[PDB]
Amino acid sequence: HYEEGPGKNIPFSVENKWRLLAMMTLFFGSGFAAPFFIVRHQLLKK
Amino acid sequence: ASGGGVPTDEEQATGLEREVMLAARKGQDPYNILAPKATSGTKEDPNLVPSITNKRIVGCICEEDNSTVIWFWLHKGEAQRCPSCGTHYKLVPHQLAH
Amino acid sequence: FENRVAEKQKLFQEDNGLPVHLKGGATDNILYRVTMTLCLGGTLYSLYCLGWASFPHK
Amino acid sequence: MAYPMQLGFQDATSPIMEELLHFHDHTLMIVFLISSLVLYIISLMLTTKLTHTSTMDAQEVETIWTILPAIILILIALPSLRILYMMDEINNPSLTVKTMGHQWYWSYEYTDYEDLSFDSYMIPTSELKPGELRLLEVDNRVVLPMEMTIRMLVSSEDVLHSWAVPSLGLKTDAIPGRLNQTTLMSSRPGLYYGQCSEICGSNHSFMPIVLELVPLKYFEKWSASML
Amino acid sequence: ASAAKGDHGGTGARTWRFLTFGLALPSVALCTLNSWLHSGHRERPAFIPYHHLRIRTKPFSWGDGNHTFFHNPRVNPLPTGYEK
Amino acid sequence: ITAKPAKTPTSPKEQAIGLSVTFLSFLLPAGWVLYHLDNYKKS
Amino acid sequence: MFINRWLFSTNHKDIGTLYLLFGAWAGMVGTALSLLIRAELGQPGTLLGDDQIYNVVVTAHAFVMIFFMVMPIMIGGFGNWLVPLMIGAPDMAFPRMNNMSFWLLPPSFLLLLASSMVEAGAGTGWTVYPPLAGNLAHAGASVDLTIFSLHLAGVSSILGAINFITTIINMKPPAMSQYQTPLFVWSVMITAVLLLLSLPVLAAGITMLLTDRNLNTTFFDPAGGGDPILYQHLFWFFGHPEVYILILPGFGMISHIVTYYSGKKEPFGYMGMVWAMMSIGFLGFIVWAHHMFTVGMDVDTRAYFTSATMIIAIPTGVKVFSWLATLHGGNIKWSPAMMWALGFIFLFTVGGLTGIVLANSSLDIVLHDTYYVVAHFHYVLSMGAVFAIMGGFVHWFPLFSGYTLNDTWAKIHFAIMFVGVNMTFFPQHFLGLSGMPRRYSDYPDAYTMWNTISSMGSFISLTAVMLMVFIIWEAFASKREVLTVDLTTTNLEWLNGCPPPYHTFEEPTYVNLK
Amino acid sequence: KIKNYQTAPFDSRFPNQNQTRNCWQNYLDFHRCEKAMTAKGGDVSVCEWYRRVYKSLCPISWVSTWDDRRAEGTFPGKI
Amino acid sequence: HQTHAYHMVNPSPWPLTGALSALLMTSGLTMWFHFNSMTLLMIGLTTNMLTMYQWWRDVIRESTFQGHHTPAVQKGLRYGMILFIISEVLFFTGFFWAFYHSSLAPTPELGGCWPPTGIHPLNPLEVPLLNTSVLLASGVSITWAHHSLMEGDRKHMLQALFITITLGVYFTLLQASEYYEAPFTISDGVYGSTFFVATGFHGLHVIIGSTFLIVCFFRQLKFHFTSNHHFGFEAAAWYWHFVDVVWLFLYVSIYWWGS
Ligand SMILES: CCCCCCCCCCCCCCCCCC(=O)OCC(COC(=O)CCCCCCCCCCCCCCCCC)OC(=O)CCCCCCCCCCCCCCCCC
Ligand SMILES: CCCCCCCCCCCCCCCCCC(=O)OCC(COC(=O)CCCCCCCCCCCCCCCCC)OC(=O)CCCCCCCCCCCCCCCCC
Ligand code: HEA
Ligand code: HEA
Ligand SMILES: CCCCC/C=C\C/C=C\C/C=C\C/C=C\CCCC(=O)O[C@H](COC(=O)CCCCCCCCCCCCCCCCC)COP(=O)(O)OCCN
Ligand SMILES: CCCCC/C=C\C/C=C\C/C=C\C/C=C\CCCC(=O)O[C@H](COC(=O)CCCCCCCCCCCCCCCCC)COP(=O)(O)OCCN
Ligand SMILES: CCCCC/C=C/C/C=C\CCCCCCCC(=O)O[C@H](COC(=O)CCCCCCCCCCCCCCC)COP(=O)(O)OCC[N+](C)(C)C
Ligand SMILES: CCCCCC/C=C\CCCCCCCCCC(=O)O[C@H](COC(=O)CCCCCCCCCCCCCCC)COP(=O)(O)OC[C@@H](O)CO
Ligand SMILES: CCCCCC/C=C\CCCCCCCCCC(=O)O[C@H](COC(=O)CCCCCCCCCCCCCCC)COP(=O)(O)OC[C@@H](O)CO
Ligand SMILES: CCCCCC/C=C\CCCCCCCCCC(=O)O[C@H](COC(=O)CCCCCCCCCCCCCCC)COP(=O)(O)OC[C@@H](O)CO
Ligand SMILES: CCCCCCCCCCOC1OC(CO)[C@@H](O[C@H]2OC(CO)[C@@H](O)[C@H](O)[C@@H]2O)[C@@H](O)[C@H]1O
Ligand SMILES: C[C@H](CCC(=O)O)[C@H]1CC[C@H]2[C@@H]3[C@H](O)C[C@@H]4C[C@H](O)CC[C@]4(C)[C@H]3C[C@H](O)[C@]12C
Ligand code: CUA
Ligand SMILES: [Cu+2]
Ligand SMILES: [Mg+2]
Ligand code: NA
Ligand SMILES: [Zn+2]
Repeated sequence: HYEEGPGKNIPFSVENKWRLLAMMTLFFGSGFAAPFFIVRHQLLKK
Repeated sequence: ASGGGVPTDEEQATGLEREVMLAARKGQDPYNILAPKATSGTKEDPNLVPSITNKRIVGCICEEDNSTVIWFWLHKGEAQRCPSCGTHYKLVPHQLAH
Repeated sequence: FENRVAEKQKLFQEDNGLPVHLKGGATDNILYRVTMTLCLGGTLYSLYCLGWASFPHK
Repeated sequence: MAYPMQLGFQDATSPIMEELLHFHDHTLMIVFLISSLVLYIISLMLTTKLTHTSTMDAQEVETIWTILPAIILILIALPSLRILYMMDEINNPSLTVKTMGHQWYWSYEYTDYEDLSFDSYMIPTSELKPGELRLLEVDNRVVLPMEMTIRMLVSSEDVLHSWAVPSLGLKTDAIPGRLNQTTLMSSRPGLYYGQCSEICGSNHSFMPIVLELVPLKYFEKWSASML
Repeated sequence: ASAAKGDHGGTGARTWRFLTFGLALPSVALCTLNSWLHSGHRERPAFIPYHHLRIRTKPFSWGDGNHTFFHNPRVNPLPTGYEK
Repeated sequence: ITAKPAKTPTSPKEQAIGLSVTFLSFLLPAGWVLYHLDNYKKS
Repeated sequence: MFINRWLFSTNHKDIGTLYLLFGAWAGMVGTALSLLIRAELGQPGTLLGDDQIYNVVVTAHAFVMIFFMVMPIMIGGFGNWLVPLMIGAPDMAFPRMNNMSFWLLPPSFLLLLASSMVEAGAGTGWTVYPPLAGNLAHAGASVDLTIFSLHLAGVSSILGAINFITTIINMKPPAMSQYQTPLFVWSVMITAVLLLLSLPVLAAGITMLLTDRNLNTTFFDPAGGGDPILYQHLFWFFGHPEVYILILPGFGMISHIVTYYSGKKEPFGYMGMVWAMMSIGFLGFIVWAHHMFTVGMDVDTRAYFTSATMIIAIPTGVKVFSWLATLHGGNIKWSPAMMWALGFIFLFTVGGLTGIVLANSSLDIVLHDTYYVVAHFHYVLSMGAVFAIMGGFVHWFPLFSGYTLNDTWAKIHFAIMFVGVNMTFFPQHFLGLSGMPRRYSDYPDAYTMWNTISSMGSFISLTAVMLMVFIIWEAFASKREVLTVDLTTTNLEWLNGCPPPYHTFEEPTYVNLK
Repeated sequence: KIKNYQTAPFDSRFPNQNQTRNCWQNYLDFHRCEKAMTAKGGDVSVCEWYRRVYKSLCPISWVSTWDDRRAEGTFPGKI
Repeated sequence: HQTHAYHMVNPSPWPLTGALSALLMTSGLTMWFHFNSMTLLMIGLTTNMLTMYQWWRDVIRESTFQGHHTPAVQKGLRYGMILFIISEVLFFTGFFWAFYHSSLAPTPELGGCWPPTGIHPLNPLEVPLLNTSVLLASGVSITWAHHSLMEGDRKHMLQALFITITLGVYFTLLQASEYYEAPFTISDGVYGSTFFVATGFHGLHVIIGSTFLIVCFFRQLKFHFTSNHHFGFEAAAWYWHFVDVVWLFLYVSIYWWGS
């Protein structure tokens, strides 16, 4: 069966807080950055 | 105008469907399909709560029509009382599948 | 025709730990792999198309 | 037009717009009262160490907080509907002017007697004359006679647009294939501004409306000269 | 309503088969008779290039982009009129 | 609610690092695009 | 094992978790788009120098916040996690179909991002009105990709609604009547009913737009005898129920939070709360044309929609006053969640009241398509929904994860956000009354002050969002495991521990019929 | 004669905001009258009122498009 | 071990393959409508058929073969199907609204009349009437099929179900012929728009309904259904009645009143 309990019922690991910081940073950061880059994409097409 | 060839539940039901069907025939409710009827809930006449383990969550509707349900774990051992109305409940553990 | 439901019930209730989508046998595995390959490949192809359509061809 | 740091509505240019100002004052009072009362009660419930956590009976206070709101709604609805129907009253205009929305300008047609029509484009910021308003000035204004009931017919020749003049309390969507009617009546002479009020693409922010209200005599000579 | 028949003392398989063969299918047979009688190709009307018809705001994603999906040369004219 | 002490405490120094990294992950990319806006507009 | 668990899930908790993750990510996308909006309006002139891009940004912002952030979080996240637990059910009725409701969202989101990448994007407004959205004014794939994104999100929500309604109706303990289920469960069921009835109408309407754009139909094209106003009717017939769909689960969570932190065993006037939500749901289907007061409607029709719309204030008032009556006499626990709930009550009331101002067609002629409308919905919808989501998130985070947040940091986050949203939106009332149109990339000079302040407030909220991410990180980084939770006798979802095991209620609860 | 027209008066048959039919009706009436008059041998000046009303209400592009269609034989209305 | 009667489903790949096939079909339609290619669409349609096949195959395995459909599970499936049908009714409602909006206030472009100038409607007394008797009749035969199953009569269940399906196929063939014979097209203004899109979606539903009945036919041949447990057949029948009622409204509205 699957692991259960705190830190085990999630699709990401919280074993190391710094690797976690990196993960959360890429996750939330990629979401927040996308519109800026889409605008940039549209400005550079013409 | 008429004939047969269609199986019946008695001949073809299987798995859990068959279990519920055969148990219902003996008047039993191992899969909790029915709402149990309350006893007087006194110390001498507590509500008997079946369980296959040593604790079961009980939900007490203190008075008829109450919209608030009082929930608590009932453990094996001495009868416990509803935190709200004090009616008694006692766990009666194990079995189900022979 | 004859009723072979009981045979199928035995096959699908066999204690082999297989999930229902694979419990029928080797064919289930093939069909699943075909399905998932077409889905994943088609998705990669769609991303490719998006990349292509994202830019002007004047 | 709006001025710097404006809080409320533009001053009323027509009697209907004045009517709306008084109705908004009435409604806003109610909005202030109810929101302040709610804030107050939140603070009242949160500022005492006294408690009562047992079951509380509801079918009594629910009457009050059901009947009161109902009365307040009728107190808002009455003057609201009076104005709605008042706007709708038959008024019989002295003039009919049509306006067609286009992808990025308005055209006007005064075809009661002569076949007068022209385009009205926003004056680019680079071409504004000293003292003129950025994004609001047009090359050709909608000259109209003051103190007269005018029928405005609105439509479009492409996408949706919306013809608006806040000071007069007007906003009528410009829909292709449809001819929407509204009546205009200015109590004073002057210049009255509005802006396209339905997203129509790239230059939705740049196709304003400017009405120039003058005495009938000047309106007639202007029509003549515009043929 | 109640129809004009009767039974109702017990609606079972026999009753529904009776309705299938005694009412339903005979109705289908009659309508099939009436239809495959009133058919016969109607003389197609003169072509008039009305602007509210034969709409083309974007070519169709098939054929030459000017023919509807179930185009029938006999009765469906193109924006320029009937075909050869 | 009651809970037990942190199994892996995050000191003030560690929190300053997490907070800074977090703020930077949002601000840098957006800042970069916005800074180069004129470079995109006409190019 | 990872793929089996996270890609092939049939578990309500794991699926609710995927939804919360998806919604949080979408919230980041939606926030960035909103900052781009406010940056363009931060000072007079043009920033992007491309108004079609600005329009595409406004459009995407709305779709993302509504379809990818709010609905997924409230219904897919909190709904999947809490509904089965609150009724003692082993899972949802259709646990496998439930997984597809989730998996349809990433593709739907990809289609939305694709529409903004190809051609010049769909700069239509989230209402997607033709002819602007037609194949002449918006030629190319963009609008078609937007329509398809909505189709996928629509199927996801319709199947989800069927699942929730069936689960809530069919899977309660034998002895529990519908009048013994918690208010959140009621809020989700009513929301599901609105979704079931309204989304198919939107699907019909956008399918008609799709055929007008690609199959030469003319449902909304006057040249073929069509009517652009028909689309508006079909859209708003779905649109108004949708705004209530966005707030109902919020009302549900607010009822639990307020009851919980008031130290109460139950909300004041339970049946009145049930009645209020049902009435709001019902009335929400007969008021749609208040979004069309300037299209040229008959005066009697306008008088009817003005009246019907106002009536919704009565049932809504019963809820507001009941929340206050729940606080009355309570042993108030000033937790971060309670703060979000109190902020909700006040901010929602403000927005609701400006909605009542707008209900009056006479005034709406002047306020329609101006910033007064934008101010109205950012209070009821933006603050209302976001404050309910934050309150529920901080309140149930320990249940979902098994860890506690730092209460001080969470109170700081609330404070910043409260200042930010009010500085951003309150000035917009002034801009609206004075005539500034919505959907504008620039404005006449007189409007400069309020737009400047509004854009500054938008940065304050950005600071709150970044802090929120850090706070979540800190919780997961410190690992303070939960021990005890108060009031579990009237909050069943907490009774199986934090986090509850994969399979809960394998042995159902025992509830007497008496 | 009997004229002295300023603009099209209120018409109880078209009392609402959508005036499309009012314009259309008066355009049809003018051309139906004009046809009957030029046909049976009479004066088009009796059709004047309709001409004035439709001219006042109808967008130039509509009148123009309808005129073009009557000429082409594609006018969908009955005249 | 569980002591409730509900079904905990094994982790399944179908929800994902189904979602991806949705992406492929929508992407596919876009590629077809704009970048003149049917490659994505073809893959999408294929994975969609494969997903439905395997997903419903498994539901049969879980019920007929494993016995997971206890009365509580079957009760939920009943609610699920009723709710599904309700959402379909609302979908069609949008098309009827579109039809009535256009026909009740014909615009000047149509000649200010309905049907529009230049449109020559089909005679509702000809094939449209035949189609009506065909669906009404299949409603009678499927009811006979249902009673035969409940009464344990295999042969007559199969006979009645076969007749129902043949009638559904007859309707489809007749409709296809009507489509080809119609002098008006989908591009003929709002008349052709409302006609083809509404009857077109209905036709799709008739095909889906026929397919569902065919699935039941084969499951019956294989003895899956018992005289008392046969939800798949019941769902097929409810769906079939829905399709029948939608036709009656289309016939009355579009074909008869709209002519
Ligand atoms: C897009 C994803 C970014 C990629 C970054 C990941 C890098 C992996 C390297 C890889 C390095 C391997 C490390 C192994 C283990 C840990 C990392 C993990 O396994 O990797 C992946 C895991 C974990 O996710 C993470 O990685 C970190 C996330 C941390 C989240 C903290 C959330 C706190 C809030 C609380 C939420 C509720 C839970 C609380 C309660 C607790 C639960 C009960 O995700 C998932 O498998 C499921 C998530 C699915 C969907 C979410 C949003 C997607 C939107 C897509 C639409 C796109 C449209 C086109 C858009 C195209 C873009 C232009
Ligand atoms: C940041 C914005 C700065 C604005 C400064 C104004 C400049 C004054 C020049 C000083 C110049 C004075 C001379 C001007 C007179 C012209 C009168 C008129 O023709 O114009 C009429 C206009 C103008 O409005 C006014 O007649 C002034 C009202 C001002 C209300 C200010 C509330 C401030 C709260 C603090 C921050 C906001 C966020 C709180 C949220 C409040 C909820 C709405 O009316 C409106 O439609 C605006 C508001 C509309 C809708 C909101 C309804 C709910 C209010 C809730 C009250 C909560 C109280 C608790 C107390 C609140 C506790 C939080
Ligand atoms: C959470 C989402 C949500 C909710 C709940 C509401 C609730 C309401 N909305 Fe709002 N609304 C939107 C989201 C929402 N709205 C959106 C997104 C738009 C614009 C969409 C777009 O164009 O893009 C919009 C647009 C909008 C319009 C159109 C404006 C225009 O475009 O010109 C109107 C018209 O009447 C309106 C009215 C109302 C009313 C009367 C309520 C009522 O339900 C509010 C009732 C609540 C209260 C009144 C407060 C609590 C009550 C009391 C304390 C009791 C006492 C009160 C009284 C006696 C008055 N809304
Ligand atoms: C749910 C709906 C929602 C939300 C939250 C928001 C949030 C915001 N919106 Fe809104 N907006 C709309 C819906 C919403 N908006 C709609 C429907 C339109 C109309 C579009 C059109 O005209 O077509 C619009 C239009 C619109 C305009 C008008 C554009 C124009 O007319 O030109 C403006 C202008 O300032 C604006 C600003 C903002 C800002 C600054 C925020 C926010 O930054 C305010 C602060 C809120 C947040 C930062 C959200 C944080 C939430 C999360 C990150 C989730 C966290 C997740 C978990 C805890 C699980 N929005
Ligand atoms: C281009 C068209 C194509 C589309 C066709 C659509 C569906 C049709 C497909 C199959 C239908 C036909 C047969 C079905 C297959 C096997 C049938 C054999 C069973 C049988 O013989 O059934 C008999 C019924 O008669 C029967 O078929 C009788 C069946 C015939 C009924 C219709 C014929 C009409 C004849 C003229 C009468 C019309 C007059 C109208 C009067 C007014 C009505 C109210 C009853 O007998 P039994 O002894 O009680 O039964 C013992 C077990 N079978
Ligand atoms: C035989 C009776 C049964 C009808 C269906 C059978 C075959 C057609 C293929 C798919 C139909 C499925 C749904 C209907 C969608 C559009 C209307 C189709 C109805 C139809 O088939 O109409 C035909 C038009 O074909 C056209 O454009 C068809 C063009 C085909 C492209 C399909 C476009 C796909 C658009 C689908 C959008 C899907 C959105 C669904 C949303 C679901 C909810 C989320 C009519 O032909 P015609 O030549 O104009 O006139 C006849 C003159 N002799
Ligand atoms: C826009 C329009 C809306 C505006 C205003 C509406 C506000 C209403 C204002 C006042 C309401 C008056 C209700 C009167 C109830 C008396 C309170 C009381 O005292 O509460 C109980 C009554 O139960 C009960 O009604 C249950 C407890 C109290 C009942 C009512 C509680 C809620 C009151 C309102 C809460 C604040 C929210 C107001 C919203 C505006 C006490 O019970 P007993 O004395 O039997 O037992 C005590 C034992 N003895 C016998 C030894 C004394
Ligand atoms: C091209 C343009 C847009 C395209 C979008 C297409 C989107 C997805 C396409 C692929 C989906 C097909 C896959 C088959 C889905 C079967 C779902 C099903 O059959 O779900 C069932 C529940 O719904 C029930 O009953 C009753 C409900 C039956 C639901 C059938 C699903 C149809 C999906 C389309 C819905 C359209 C919405 C209609 C409104 C306009 C079974 O529930 P499970 O949890 O599985 O099992 C529970 C176990 O106890 C069973 O033993
Ligand atoms: C049933 C509930 C109780 C009834 C109470 C009343 C509320 C709705 C009534 C439903 C039927 C009303 C039909 C009345 C026809 C009169 C109006 C009419 O004639 O409207 C027409 C369109 O109606 C149309 O499509 C009307 C088409 C539908 C619009 C109403 C929306 C409801 C549809 C969804 C309902 C879901 C229920 C599920 C069904 C099983 C055309 O447009 P007008 O604006 O008229 O243009 C004329 C102008 O030129 C003059 O200025
Ligand atoms: C060229 C043709 C391709 C066209 C695409 C669509 C193709 C086919 C759609 C037809 C759907 C077939 C569904 C077959 C379902 C088989 C599984 C089944 O029927 O499963 C049954 C449960 O019902 C269940 O899940 C009920 C499940 C309900 C599913 C019905 C949903 C219809 C799907 C519509 C999708 C499109 C939406 C419209 C688009 C606008 C199993 O229980 P029982 O029958 O009681 O058996 C148990 C007994 O044996 C015990 O003794
Ligand atoms: C709405 C959300 C946005 C919030 C505002 C963003 C807050 C500030 C972000 C800082 O980010 C940056 O700062 C720069 C300037 O300080 C840049 O450097 C740039 O500028 C330089 C010097 O001025 C150079 O050293 C480099 O080449 C360079 O590209 C730029 O890349 C960027 O990452
Ligand atoms: C009768 C029903 C349920 C009562 C119960 O079974 O417990 C209750 C619940 C909510 C009540 C309604 C709400 O309290 C709101 C209204 C309050 C007014 O005092 C009377 C009518 C009013 C519309 C109420 C009528 C009726 O008493 C309702 C509808
Ligand atoms: Cu024209 Cu906006
Ligand atoms: Cu609304
Ligand atoms: Mg508008
Ligand atoms: Na700007
Ligand atoms: Zn009790």
